[PDB]
Amino acid sequence: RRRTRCRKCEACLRTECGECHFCKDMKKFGGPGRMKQSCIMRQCIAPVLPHTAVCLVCGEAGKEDTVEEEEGKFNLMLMECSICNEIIHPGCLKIKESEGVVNDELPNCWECPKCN
Ligand SMILES: [Zn+2]
Ligand SMILES: [Zn+2]
Ligand SMILES: [Zn+2]
Ligand SMILES: [Zn+2]
Repeated sequence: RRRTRCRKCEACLRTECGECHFCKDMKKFGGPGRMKQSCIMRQCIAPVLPHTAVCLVCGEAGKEDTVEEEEGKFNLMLMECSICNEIIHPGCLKIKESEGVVNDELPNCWECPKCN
């Protein structure tokens, strides 16, 4: 699934370099604006789900901030499966024979219980 830049990492915060083949193409640098790519120095390190992302079961967004207990917090996070690409709250899925495996390098990312 398509994701958006996090807007908080070194790459996202830094200004466009004005020198790479993509900056040179941008109108703001006097180019024709045909390639339409981002500056090569601004490739987000940890892209996040889009603001419209919701759980495929309950149709709600992340609610991890409303809960303080760690298990409950995790279960109200949106998690996207890296294998089947479903976005869900882990608490909206009950499976006996499997649990999911969280990926710590990307936000809201796991292999869900259906795929693991
Ligand atoms: Zn650039
Ligand atoms: Zn970023
Ligand atoms: Zn849900
Ligand atoms: Zn899955």
